[PDB]
Amino acid sequence: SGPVMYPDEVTSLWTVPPWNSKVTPVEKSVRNLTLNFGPQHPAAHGVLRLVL
Amino acid sequence: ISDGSSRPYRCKIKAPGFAHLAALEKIGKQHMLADVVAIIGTLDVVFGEIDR
Amino acid sequence: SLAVEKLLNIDVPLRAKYIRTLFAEITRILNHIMAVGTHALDVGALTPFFWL
Amino acid sequence: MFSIIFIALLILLITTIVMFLASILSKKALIDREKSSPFECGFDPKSSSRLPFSLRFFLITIIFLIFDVEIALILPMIIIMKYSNIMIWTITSIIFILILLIGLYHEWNQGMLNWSN
Amino acid sequence: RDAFPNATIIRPADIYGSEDRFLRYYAHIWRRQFRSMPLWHKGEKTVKQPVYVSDVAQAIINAAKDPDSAGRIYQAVGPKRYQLSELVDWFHRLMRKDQKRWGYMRYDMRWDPTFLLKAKLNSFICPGTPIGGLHPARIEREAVTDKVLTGVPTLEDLGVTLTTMEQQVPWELRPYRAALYYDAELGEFETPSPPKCIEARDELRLFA
Amino acid sequence: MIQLMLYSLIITTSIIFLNMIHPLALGLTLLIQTIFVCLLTGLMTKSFWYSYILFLIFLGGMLVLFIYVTSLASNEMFNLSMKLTLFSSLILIFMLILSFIMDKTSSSLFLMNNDMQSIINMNSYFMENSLSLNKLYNFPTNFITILLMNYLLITLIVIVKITKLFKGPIRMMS
Amino acid sequence: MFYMEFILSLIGSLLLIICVLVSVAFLTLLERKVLGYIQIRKGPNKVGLMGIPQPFCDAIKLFTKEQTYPLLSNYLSYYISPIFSLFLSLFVWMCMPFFVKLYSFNLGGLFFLCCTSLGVYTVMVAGWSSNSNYALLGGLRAVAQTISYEVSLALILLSFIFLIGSYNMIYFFFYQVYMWFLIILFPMALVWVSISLAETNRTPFDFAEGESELVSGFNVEYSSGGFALIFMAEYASILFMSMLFCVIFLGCDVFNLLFYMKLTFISFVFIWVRGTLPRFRYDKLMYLAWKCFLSFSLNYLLFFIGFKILLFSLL
Ligand SMILES: COC1=C(OC)C(=O)C(C/C=C(\C)CC/C=C(\C)CC/C=C(\C)CC/C=C(\C)CC/C=C(/C)CC/C=C(\C)CC/C=C(\C)CC/C=C(\C)CC/C=C(\C)CCC=C(C)C)=C(C)C1=O
Ligand SMILES: CCCCCCCCCCCCCCCCCC(=O)OC[C@H](COP(=O)(O)OCCN)OC(=O)CCCCCCCCCCCCCCCCC
Ligand SMILES: CCCCCCCCCC(=O)OC[C@H](COP(=O)(O)OCCC(C)C)OC(=O)CCCCCCC
Ligand SMILES: CCCCCCCCCCCC
Ligand SMILES: CCCCCCCCCCCC
Repeated sequence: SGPVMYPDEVTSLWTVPPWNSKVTPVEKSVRNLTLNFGPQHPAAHGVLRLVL
Repeated sequence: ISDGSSRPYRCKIKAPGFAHLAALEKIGKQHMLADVVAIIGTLDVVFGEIDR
Repeated sequence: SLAVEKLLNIDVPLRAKYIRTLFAEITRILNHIMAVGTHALDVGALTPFFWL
Repeated sequence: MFSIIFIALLILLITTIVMFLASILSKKALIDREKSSPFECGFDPKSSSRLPFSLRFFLITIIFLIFDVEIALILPMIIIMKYSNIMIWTITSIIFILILLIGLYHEWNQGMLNWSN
Repeated sequence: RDAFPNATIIRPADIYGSEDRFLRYYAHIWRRQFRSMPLWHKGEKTVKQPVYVSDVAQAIINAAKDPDSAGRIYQAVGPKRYQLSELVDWFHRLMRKDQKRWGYMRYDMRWDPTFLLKAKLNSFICPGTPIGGLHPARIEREAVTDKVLTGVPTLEDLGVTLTTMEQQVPWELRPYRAALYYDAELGEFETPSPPKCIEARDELRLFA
Repeated sequence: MIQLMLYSLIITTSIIFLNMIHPLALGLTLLIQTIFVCLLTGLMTKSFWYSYILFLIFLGGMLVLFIYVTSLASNEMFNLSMKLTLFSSLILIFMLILSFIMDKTSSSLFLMNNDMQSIINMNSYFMENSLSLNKLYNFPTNFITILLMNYLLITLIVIVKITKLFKGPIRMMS
Repeated sequence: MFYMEFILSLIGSLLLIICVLVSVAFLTLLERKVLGYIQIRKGPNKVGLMGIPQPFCDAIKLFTKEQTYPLLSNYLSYYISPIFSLFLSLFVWMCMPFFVKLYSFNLGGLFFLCCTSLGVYTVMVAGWSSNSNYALLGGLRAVAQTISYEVSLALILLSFIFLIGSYNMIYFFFYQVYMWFLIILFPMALVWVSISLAETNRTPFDFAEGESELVSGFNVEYSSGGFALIFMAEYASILFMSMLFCVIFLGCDVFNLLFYMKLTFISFVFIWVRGTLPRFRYDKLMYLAWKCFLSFSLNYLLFFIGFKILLFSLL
């Protein structure tokens, strides 16, 4: 029932692989790029700061 | 609104572009950056009346 | 002026009404030319900006 | 090709002399703390531009690489028409362009030429 | 002092600030040679007491407002004394230019005949200010040791407080930091240790 | 003389390429490597076709690889080392000296150029890339070209299958 | 090889480089004058006599203003990229078909494609090394632009080559002795004009240097010489594709002044498209150069394959 037949010192800290062969990837948090259309931008009409 | 004196007690200016820039968050979402630039123009919004 | 005239319960004459209407639509053309030129610069058309 | 090497080195030399002459004759003012900062439309950046960038056209780039090495096999047959069997040349050329049209129209049908989104 | 009989003479040491010559001289490319730092006697035998520029300016303000400061000489030094090797090592620790990653090393300038010829060429071929403030007068200005005279009042007599380098120079060497392109996290770069300050007995043991 | 110079430059850029941790240093090093390799390959053939083809190939490939640099390992520190600069400079000046003091007839390539071929060769008087590229479209090996068209179509099908476009864009920590 | 050749090749190449650089300056003057006259307003008129030394005003100022030493940038890669941009934009001009033997470019189309691919490499290196978000966005827009137009530019070139039978552009002169190729290749006169604006990063495809979508594109951190060499590199690319429109579609003769009048006219067309049409999105550029231009190029390549087999049997 171990990960291997004969657990060594390094090997015995492992866990059993899942009986289902499929391991779904986890959903990790993503930090997107913070770009501001600041005031100097001509599309921002002079005094608008869009923190996109 | 006036208290009967020579000066107005309080004058509030309803910006036409205030609600447009408020709904910019939903209108401009899931679009391109160039699509955001055109949308900002489509709402007409000089920020003197918005900022008051 | 309509706010202060509604508070003062006074009425404007017909000539002042037509002057206000005429210059309000002249003012409308000016805002739209501003909107068309601003949207043309934001989209990329350099020419109708100057042409209007 | 040996002359092209020498004239490419001369153009590189002339452009480096032009850039060094632009640097020497430039106005030498003292460097301010916030002069050197990245622009970011007049405000603080909140993030470096070395932050990872999202790629929505990865399939289009690899299809571009595949189509470019497909370009590398079309360029011979300008010369090969006058010196080969006409039947074999036409079977290869029309079959090449029709296979490219099948592949491009099939990926247009699947919508794989649209950006991921 | 002969011509104007009551003049508030202020004697400053090397002055550190923004747009200065002291930090900008060490931070410049033309002073170092192939990512190595040449210093006189490896910086060990030169002891300096630098002063911050707003301290000197506020001393000038307090000397202008006080009429009792006329006809006096005021020493303008910082609160603590350092030697030049510890100062340069602390500057390159603040600049994220360590021994291993950047290749910064300190060697004696007296065995280097290239650097003096480079300084003379930089003073000769420049029509205006030399590049990086590199000239033999700057070499003699950094070579001399900052010595105060007893009985001559310091800036504490003028009522101004003194700014330690540990309050300003970590901010002041922020644009001169190496590898500013790297989007570092909080624990990526360790805050360097403050430099050691030389005492009186260590200074008399060093100068003996 | 130019061939030995290209030998020395390729050796020095290969030493530089073996020592660079950062992907953009590898990209610029293999840019100058494919420039020098394209010139050297040209020296061997009568015509200059395959150098041009290899340059379009290796500029169409790393154009994509920079987008993957900016999407994955965009933030990584450059580390200049004085030892590598001194080693590359000393080896480069040593090989230019060794190439200058060398007999260039012995070090030249034995592969025949367009002018190294004799006058009696009537096949040399044709258009310069005709008989070299002929067998792509001739009868014995057109079927290999057919196999390459089908192989590129199967390659594109594989790329579409294992890059699922509907799973979203790719970045670090997606 | 005779010694005098090398000397005259060097002299002609250097004279060509100098004349292309001064023609870049007067091309900026031509764009600033007719592009004003695209609208109602005038061009530069006050400075000098009638605005003729105005590029000299623009060149004296940019060679004297303070060089930017940016903070977060890689300066050792930021300083070198406009030099290489101008180097390839002047190095591509050695491909010009001279009736004298300037250079015996038997593979001029492949040389043009190599320098075309390398110029956008200098653009995308200059975009990354500025360490600004708008500069990286302009650089990635330039990479998406060249990935859009590269295979379309190659296949369209092959169709013209088929009408020639060789890769030497002086053979364009012998096949255009009776008429120009604008009669046959009018849909790719439109398509090659579309590609040549995407090659030179010009309006309607101006995503690498955007003034409204981005702030100056990848030129946001470049000033006083870096911007100057980037700008001359772009305008020398404009002059080169105006020349290539005159070579392929019009008469390839170079001993007539009508050729250079036509080159000035195609440069005026390059200014004229910028002053009329709005900019695209590069989403629509990628959907255009992959589904319309590439399909039309493959289809009309099939048409030219069949026409060249039909013509070869008749000869
Ligand atoms: C409604 O809400 C809004 C607001 O609120 C009210 C706002 O406020 C705003 C903000 C708006 C404003 C404040 C004003 C509105 C803005 C505009 C109207 C801008 C739009 C107009 C333009 C962009 C101009 C039109 C474009 C033109 C004319 C194109 C050309 C422009 C240039 C800049 C090109 C000039 C650059 C040059 C020439 C570079 C110089 C380089 C050279 C000359 C190099 C050449 C060298 C040579 C010739 C010689 C060299 C030779 C050499 C080296 C070798 C010689 C050697 C020898 C030996 C001889 C907005 C948008 C808004 O919506
Ligand atoms: C295909 C890919 C190929 C890739 C490989 C290409 C390799 C090319 C060769 C590379 C050589 C690199 C040498 C680098 C030396 C300078 C290093 C450096 O970084 O210098 C910094 C200096 C100022 O920059 P700094 O203050 O550090 O600001 C950055 C802060 N973030 O920066 C500067 O001062 C800017 C540089 C100025 C240089 C001036 C040189 C002196 C003048 C020379 C003579 C000019 C003569 C002109 C007139 C001639 C007339 C005939
Ligand atoms: C700094 C180099 C920038 C990159 C240049 C790329 C050129 C095209 C690629 C190539 O291999 O072209 C083969 C061509 C082969 O020449 P061609 O076949 O074009 O012409 C024959 C040549 C005298 C008949 C026309 O060579 C070059 O373009 C020379 C490049 C010189 C590089 C100098 C620096 C090392
Ligand atoms: C590029 C080589 C620069 C060498 C600079 C001097 C190094 C001296 C080392 C003395 C022993 C630590
Ligand atoms: C440009 C080279 C400078 C070298 C400086 C270090 C010299 C070390 C050896 C000194 C022997 C007296």
